[PDB]
Amino acid sequence: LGFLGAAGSTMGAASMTLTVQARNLLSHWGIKQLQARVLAVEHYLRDQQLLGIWGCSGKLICCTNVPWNSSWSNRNLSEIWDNMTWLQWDKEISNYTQIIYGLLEESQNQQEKNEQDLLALD
Amino acid sequence: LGFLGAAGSTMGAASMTLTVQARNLLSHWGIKQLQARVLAVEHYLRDQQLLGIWGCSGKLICCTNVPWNSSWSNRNLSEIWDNMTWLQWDKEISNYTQIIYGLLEESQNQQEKNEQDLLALD
Amino acid sequence: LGFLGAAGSTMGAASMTLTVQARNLLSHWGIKQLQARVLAVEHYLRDQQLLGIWGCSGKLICCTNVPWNSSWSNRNLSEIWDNMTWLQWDKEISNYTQIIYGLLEESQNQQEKNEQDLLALD
Amino acid sequence: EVQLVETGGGLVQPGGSLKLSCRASGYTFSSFAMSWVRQAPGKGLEWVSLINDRGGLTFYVDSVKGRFTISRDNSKNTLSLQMHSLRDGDTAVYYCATGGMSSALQSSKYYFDFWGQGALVTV
Amino acid sequence: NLWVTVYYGVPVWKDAETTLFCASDAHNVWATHACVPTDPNPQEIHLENVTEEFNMWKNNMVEQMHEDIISLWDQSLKPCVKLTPLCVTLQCTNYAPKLRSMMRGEIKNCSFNMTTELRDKKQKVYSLFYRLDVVQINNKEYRLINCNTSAITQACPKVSFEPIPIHYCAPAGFAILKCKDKKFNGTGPCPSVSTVQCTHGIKPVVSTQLLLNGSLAEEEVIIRSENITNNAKNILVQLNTPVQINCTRPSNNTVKSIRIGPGQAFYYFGDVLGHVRMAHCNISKATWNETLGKVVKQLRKHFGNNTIIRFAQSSGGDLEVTTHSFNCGGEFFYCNTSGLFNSTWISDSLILPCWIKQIINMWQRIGQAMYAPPIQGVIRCVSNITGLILTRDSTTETFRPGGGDMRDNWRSELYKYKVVKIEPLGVAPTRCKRRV
Amino acid sequence: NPQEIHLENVTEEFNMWKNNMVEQMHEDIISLWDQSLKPCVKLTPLCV
Amino acid sequence: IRSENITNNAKNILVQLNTPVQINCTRPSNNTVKSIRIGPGQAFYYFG
Ligand SMILES: *[C@@H]1O[C@H](CO)[C@@H](O[C@@H]2O[C@H](CO)[C@@H](O[C@@H]3O[C@H](CO)[C@@H](O)[C@H](O[C@H]4O[C@H](CO)[C@@H](O)[C@H](O)[C@@H]4O[C@H]4O[C@H](CO)[C@@H](O)[C@H](O)[C@@H]4O)[C@@H]3O)[C@H](O)[C@H]2NC(C)=O)[C@H](O)[C@H]1NC(C)=O
Ligand SMILES: *[C@@H]1O[C@H](CO)[C@@H](O[C@@H]2O[C@H](CO)[C@@H](O)[C@H](O)[C@H]2NC(C)=O)[C@H](O)[C@H]1NC(C)=O
Ligand SMILES: *[C@@H]1O[C@H](CO)[C@@H](O[C@@H]2O[C@H](CO)[C@@H](O)[C@H](O)[C@H]2NC(C)=O)[C@H](O)[C@H]1NC(C)=O
Ligand SMILES: *[C@@H]1O[C@H](CO)[C@@H](O[C@@H]2O[C@H](CO)[C@@H](O)[C@H](O)[C@H]2NC(C)=O)[C@H](O)[C@H]1NC(C)=O
Ligand SMILES: *[C@@H]1O[C@H](CO)[C@@H](O[C@@H]2O[C@H](CO)[C@@H](O)[C@H](O)[C@H]2NC(C)=O)[C@H](O)[C@H]1NC(C)=O
Ligand SMILES: *[C@@H]1O[C@H](CO)[C@@H](O[C@@H]2O[C@H](CO)[C@@H](O)[C@H](O)[C@H]2NC(C)=O)[C@H](O)[C@H]1NC(C)=O
Ligand SMILES: *[C@@H]1O[C@H](CO)[C@@H](O[C@@H]2O[C@H](CO)[C@@H](O)[C@H](O)[C@H]2NC(C)=O)[C@H](O)[C@H]1NC(C)=O
Ligand SMILES: *[C@@H]1O[C@H](CO)[C@@H](O[C@@H]2O[C@H](CO)[C@@H](O)[C@H](O)[C@H]2NC(C)=O)[C@H](O)[C@H]1NC(C)=O
Ligand SMILES: *[C@@H]1O[C@H](CO)[C@@H](O[C@@H]2O[C@H](CO)[C@@H](O)[C@H](O)[C@H]2NC(C)=O)[C@H](O)[C@H]1NC(C)=O
Ligand SMILES: *[C@@H]1O[C@H](CO)[C@@H](O[C@@H]2O[C@H](CO)[C@@H](O)[C@H](O)[C@H]2NC(C)=O)[C@H](O)[C@H]1NC(C)=O
Ligand SMILES: *[C@@H]1O[C@H](CO)[C@@H](O)[C@H](O)[C@H]1NC(C)=O
Ligand SMILES: *[C@@H]1O[C@H](CO)[C@@H](O)[C@H](O)[C@H]1NC(C)=O
Ligand SMILES: *[C@@H]1O[C@H](CO)[C@@H](O)[C@H](O)[C@H]1NC(C)=O
Ligand SMILES: *[C@@H]1O[C@H](CO)[C@@H](O)[C@H](O)[C@H]1NC(C)=O
Ligand SMILES: *[C@@H]1O[C@H](CO)[C@@H](O)[C@H](O)[C@H]1NC(C)=O
Ligand SMILES: *[C@@H]1O[C@H](CO)[C@@H](O)[C@H](O)[C@H]1NC(C)=O
Ligand SMILES: *[C@@H]1O[C@H](CO)[C@@H](O)[C@H](O)[C@H]1NC(C)=O
Ligand SMILES: *[C@@H]1O[C@H](CO)[C@@H](O)[C@H](O)[C@H]1NC(C)=O
Ligand SMILES: *[C@@H]1O[C@H](CO)[C@@H](O)[C@H](O)[C@H]1NC(C)=O
Ligand SMILES: *[C@@H]1O[C@H](CO)[C@@H](O)[C@H](O)[C@H]1NC(C)=O
Ligand SMILES: *[C@@H]1O[C@H](CO)[C@@H](O)[C@H](O)[C@H]1NC(C)=O
Ligand SMILES: *[C@@H]1O[C@H](CO)[C@@H](O)[C@H](O)[C@H]1NC(C)=O
Ligand SMILES: *[C@@H]1O[C@H](CO)[C@@H](O)[C@H](O)[C@H]1NC(C)=O
Ligand SMILES: *[C@@H]1O[C@H](CO)[C@@H](O)[C@H](O)[C@H]1NC(C)=O
Ligand SMILES: *[C@@H]1O[C@H](CO)[C@@H](O)[C@H](O)[C@H]1NC(C)=O
Ligand SMILES: *[C@@H]1O[C@H](CO)[C@@H](O)[C@H](O)[C@H]1NC(C)=O
Ligand SMILES: *[C@@H]1O[C@H](CO)[C@@H](O)[C@H](O)[C@H]1NC(C)=O
Ligand SMILES: *[C@@H]1O[C@H](CO)[C@@H](O)[C@H](O)[C@H]1NC(C)=O
Repeated sequence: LGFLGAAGSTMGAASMTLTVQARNLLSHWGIKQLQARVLAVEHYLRDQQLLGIWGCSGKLICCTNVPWNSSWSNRNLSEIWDNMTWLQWDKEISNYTQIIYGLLEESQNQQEKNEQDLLALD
Repeated sequence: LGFLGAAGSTMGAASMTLTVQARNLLSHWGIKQLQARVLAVEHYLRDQQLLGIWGCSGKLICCTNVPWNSSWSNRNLSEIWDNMTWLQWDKEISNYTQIIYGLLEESQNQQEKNEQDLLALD
Repeated sequence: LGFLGAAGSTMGAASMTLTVQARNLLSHWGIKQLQARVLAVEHYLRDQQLLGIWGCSGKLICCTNVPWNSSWSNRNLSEIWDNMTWLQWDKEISNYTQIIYGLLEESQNQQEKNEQDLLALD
Repeated sequence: EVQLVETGGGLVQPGGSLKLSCRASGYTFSSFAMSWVRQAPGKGLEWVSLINDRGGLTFYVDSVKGRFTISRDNSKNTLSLQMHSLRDGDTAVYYCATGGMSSALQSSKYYFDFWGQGALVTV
Repeated sequence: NLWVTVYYGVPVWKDAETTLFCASDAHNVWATHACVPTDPNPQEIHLENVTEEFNMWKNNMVEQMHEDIISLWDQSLKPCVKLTPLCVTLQCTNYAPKLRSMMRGEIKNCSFNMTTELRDKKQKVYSLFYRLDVVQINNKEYRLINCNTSAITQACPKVSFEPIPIHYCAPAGFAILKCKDKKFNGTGPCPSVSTVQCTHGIKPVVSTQLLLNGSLAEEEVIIRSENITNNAKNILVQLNTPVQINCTRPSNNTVKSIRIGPGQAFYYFGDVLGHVRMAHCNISKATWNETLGKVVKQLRKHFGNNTIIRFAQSSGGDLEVTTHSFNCGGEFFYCNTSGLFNSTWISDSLILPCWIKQIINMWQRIGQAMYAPPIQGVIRCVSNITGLILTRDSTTETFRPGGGDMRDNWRSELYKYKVVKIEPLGVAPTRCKRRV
Repeated sequence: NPQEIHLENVTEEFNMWKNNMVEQMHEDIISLWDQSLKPCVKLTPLCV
Repeated sequence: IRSENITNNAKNILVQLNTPVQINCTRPSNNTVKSIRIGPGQAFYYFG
């Protein structure tokens, strides 16, 4: 395949190319070229910070404790993974992204506190 | 609350707003503005590198194996967490920061080596 | 020792100074100085991204499931760790670096998928 | 010449305690893992405890797990064993030995290369 | 049964060409604040068992220093007065016709119809020029020499040219390796290598023929070249002892100032308060002879063991490539070194006459010129000859002074340093496996 | 949008005479002014 | 044939051909060029 080769593939199939996409995020006139590189770095770091905040700091794929709400475009399970591409999915739930992210942050802080308490039990 | 809303709160109470603060670290004339952004990125990375070095790479809160020395401003336990703010605490132990950081780095390298040996036991 | 003090030491001995080296990666005319800092940041991030991709996101030392091939400059085990420096080792296997990296990426994606399946077993 | 020389030992009442030690030379002390092996009077050999070369990892046979401490001082080239809450069943010769686990960079052995002569402990 | 493990923070590096930053200490042409005030603290880590090769002839630090100096110089002149109005037909006679010394005919008394600060007015100006600043057009009519190629910029006559040392420093992720060996000839391994963050301070001294105020060799004269068997390449000779040189312009001059525009004025040589003398440099004769004896002895180590070494004066070209040159006190001197290279070596002061110029064309930059204001009073210079630049043409080989290409003056200080990129990631076999 | 977060129990000292924001504003204004004039006509001929 | 708005006569039309049309242009006059110095390092060129 190669970079974005999986863009037209189903969401399930495309889950096998996450490595490929991840590597291509990093790999006066001149000042505007320099500005663009700096902004690209800041963007990269923001995505990494969210993964860190959500408790998914070193994974391309991870699980969380936030249940999927049926209100968030319930489109079955197999229909999403086998008969839809990621480009379509990103529109199906575009109005829920901020809700989901907020939930992911909250159901991390709750976990860190529980872990901290357990480490204090002699 | 919001960004720095917890600054006047006790250290204990303020531990619940770490997420808020973390997100606001990332979120010729023009060249000095560009320079400032680059330096902010380097600062951010230095803090992340220390967390990585200390074995606390993806957590807002983590525990270590370094004991607290009573010489490091022993101010009880409940007094620190309930009747002090983080701004005050940062002055109470400002002369011990480098000592603590050095200890945190050493009591990581010792742990990585022990883990490495255990993974070689058939 | 200090920065690069271990460069002439054996590979084994030098494994104890990884912390030292890691910290020194971060710690019109003016525009070229700014460019150099930006590029240094991008380089740093590329190394961190690989460690993330390989499943070794927060460690200076980690293990993988890729076996060492004898074709990759088989030089025994104790000879490499006790009678060779890292500078020499980097030449002994310079033509296998890309092969090894590719294997390390593949034998991660396989692991993430297995972990994902296990988390779905009620 | 590699030598492991044990000291300490003696007769102790059940419920008491004692400490053994072993001095060693002829090799870099810090390069080898060490262990204590028990020779009961008529049993010959039982493994008791293993310590790695940096003195950070210890392993015990279950029967002494809550009672014995294995420790090292690499500046003194000394191995030691503290035995608490002694039982009559612990009567044995206790041997200082080099071997067992290794550094993971250096051909792990899983066998003992050198033995001292052992301290005699009676309980 | 071994597994691949990954180590980050591995103490290895690869050669690299990057941008170094300039660090500083201390008006003055080098006080730009682009070069960051620092702590000179020479922290150094010895690499006890590391040997690595160096190649001073391929050192990009030299190329960077060359460009940084030229760029700096040009920026300092940028905002200063352009003496466009001086490139006008000039009428001249000799300053002191009644002189029988070496300076007769050297200083000319010229007049101009000069621009005043108001657009409709002119003024008559009398000023002194050196012979080397003017040519005849054909009292006689003259033009300034810059009129063939460029406007002359007034050299910001508040700003000193004292060569304040600077340090080059590696950015994070990079390191500078210092050779630290002895008798290092510029290429090959340096078993004494150590790591530093910054170089020693290097004074940006600009000169021809001889190298001034640089570093001395630790033990013996060291002769370095890119290709010693190629007569098309020059030779850098580093002395292990200084030769003291005393230069002067023993003429008490007075400087005048004329407004030539709305906020512009130029400075010029007004008069001489006494009697005219030629500028010159004093070298101890015996010291120079010992110095050459050391150089010859060392040339013989690899070239001419049993042959003849002959020193000779430069072959020809304009002064910038035939004479010794330096700036001192802010003045520009050109000295005849033929008295230093007049001997054949076969298996009590010395005096060099000097000329000065007001119109200067540095670094062979054609299309630019600088006007050095004259300096009031008398100039006395004391300096250390620390090296030579020589070129060479049976049984006899002839050596002549070289110069012109300023990069040679920086290789002599930067030959000790190499820049490498830290590449702190690698793999090796171990016996450890993931639990997975 | 003047988003503002009140710090309910925080007291901190200020010193307006050592405020580098003032120094920056001073330089930004002068620099701006000078850049705006930069491309405009030079009345050299009027100094007659 | 491409346009932003084909029904709007205020917009133009870009026509991309599927075959080149060869065009041969020339200035069939053998000219000689002269050069005059007009300043300290400046010269201009002109049709001689
Ligand atoms: C090799 O190294 C040696 C050793 O450092 C260098 O020799 C030194 O060179 C400096 C500069 O030429 C010289 O310092 C001058 O000494 C004079 C002695 O009286 C001083 O009078 C002079 O001060 C004037 O210039 C300063 C420049 O910033 C002014 O700040 C100062 O106020 C003085 O300026 C007044 O006078 C001038 C005169 O016309 C006038 O124009 C000004 O407006 C003002 O009125 C310097 O201090 C050292 O003394 C030299 N050292 C020795 C031992 O002689 C040598 O030059 C180096 N080699 C090379 C090639 O550079
Ligand atoms: C799924 O999303 C819906 C829509 O926001 C949530 O329903 C709301 O829950 C709040 C909780 O107090 C109620 O006040 C709203 O009135 C509810 N909205 C509707 C339309 O009923 C629902 O709770 C979410 N479910 C999960 C599992 O998160
Ligand atoms: C707490 O800090 C104190 C002060 O540094 C430590 O005490 C020092 O320990 C060193 C160890 O050799 C002694 O040499 C010093 O003389 C001690 N200082 C004093 C004032 O006694 C103390 O060990 C630290 N405790 C812990 C648990 O780290
Ligand atoms: C070690 O590297 C060698 C060399 O690439 C591998 O051998 C090749 O394996 C492929 C697999 O199909 C064969 O097609 C090649 O012909 C083999 N090359 C040779 C020279 O035989 C070997 O398999 C690798 N071993 C491990 C454990 O990865
Ligand atoms: C110095 O450069 C010369 C280049 O002229 C190299 O050797 C030359 O090789 C050509 C090949 O035909 C010969 O004709 C020349 O006569 C050679 N010249 C000399 C001076 O030998 C020479 O090897 C280089 N020297 C070093 C030390 O690298
Ligand atoms: C350059 O020549 C001029 C012209 O002779 C000198 O100026 C004259 O100096 C005498 C001295 O008494 C005056 O009487 C004349 O009136 C001056 N002439 C003019 C036109 O002013 C001038 O001094 C010479 N320059 C120098 C530096 O000596
Ligand atoms: C350069 O000038 C210096 C003076 O600034 C000369 O130094 C003096 O040399 C005499 C020779 O006997 C000594 O007695 C003096 O004590 C020296 N003075 C100082 C201050 O050291 C120096 O010799 C001159 N150099 C040359 C080449 O003539
Ligand atoms: C340095 O001074 C010497 C000595 O006067 C100059 O060499 C002389 O140049 C004249 C010019 O016609 C010759 O006739 C002499 O025979 C030369 N003398 C010798 C010994 O060769 C020399 O050219 C001067 N150097 C410079 C760069 O001007
Ligand atoms: C092209 O632009 C014209 C704008 O003039 C769009 O249609 C116009 O809509 C106004 C509405 O009152 C009518 O009065 C005009 O007569 C319309 N003009 C035309 C040319 O129809 C028109 O729809 C745009 N066309 C396209 C293809 O987008
Ligand atoms: C432009 O007109 C001038 C003026 O007549 C031409 O120059 C003359 O050319 C004739 C040719 O024999 C000369 O004899 C004259 O002396 C020239 N006049 C001057 C003032 O020099 C000129 O050649 C014309 N330009 C071109 C390109 O033909
Ligand atoms: C494109 O659609 C066809 C329809 O059958 C399917 O076979 C093919 O695999 C699809 N391609 C990708 C990249 O999914
Ligand atoms: C929706 O989920 C149900 C669950 O069994 C499944 O039977 C049905 O076919 C799914 N619909 C689609 C479109 O896949
Ligand atoms: C988001 O809200 C807009 C508002 O009209 C709506 O049209 C759009 O379909 C919504 N998207 C989703 C994913 O529901
Ligand atoms: C400020 O102090 C008062 C004193 O009672 C306390 O009640 C209040 O919660 C404090 N506010 C914060 C933000 O801690
Ligand atoms: C200090 O710690 C002791 C431990 O019990 C506690 O009783 C005491 O009240 C604490 N002091 C303060 C000021 O909280
Ligand atoms: C740090 O040292 C200074 C030295 O006087 C002292 O005043 C200050 O209180 C110290 N800070 C702490 C936290 O002890
Ligand atoms: C350098 O080699 C000698 C040879 O015995 C060795 O003892 C020394 O430790 C080595 N140094 C380093 C830094 O390894
Ligand atoms: C190579 O490995 C074997 C395995 O036992 C070992 O005996 C031999 O000495 C090793 N060779 C070297 C050079 O260390
Ligand atoms: C890499 O390939 C080149 C090709 O000639 C070879 O010379 C070099 O030794 C190889 N390096 C290794 C580590 O085998
Ligand atoms: C100034 O211009 C006048 C005009 O006739 C001329 O005679 C005079 O010689 C000029 N003077 C100088 C110094 O050029
Ligand atoms: C211009 O260059 C020629 C080349 O010899 C020289 O003779 C002439 O005097 C130069 N003119 C000036 C102003 O120096
Ligand atoms: C410098 O020393 C090396 C050592 O082999 C030698 O090859 C080289 O030619 C020497 N350079 C000169 C200029 O003699
Ligand atoms: C310089 O050295 C040569 C070597 O033979 C000697 O003949 C000559 O007289 C020396 N000159 C001086 C000034 O000592
Ligand atoms: C070079 O000259 C020295 C002078 O003592 C001599 O010892 C050496 O043997 C000479 N070398 C050759 C090759 O003649
Ligand atoms: C070299 O010295 C001799 C001695 O008389 C002198 O005649 C000759 O001109 C000198 N050459 C130079 C270049 O000074
Ligand atoms: C130059 O002449 C002036 C006249 O007063 C005198 O004061 C000054 O000291 C003289 N300077 C020198 C260096 O002789
Ligand atoms: C010349 O070298 C001597 C040797 O110590 C030194 O003291 C003196 O300052 C040097 N002069 C210059 C200008 O560097
Ligand atoms: C281009 O094709 C689209 C397809 O619907 C059509 O709507 C559009 O008007 C066309 N553009 C032109 C300039 O005809």
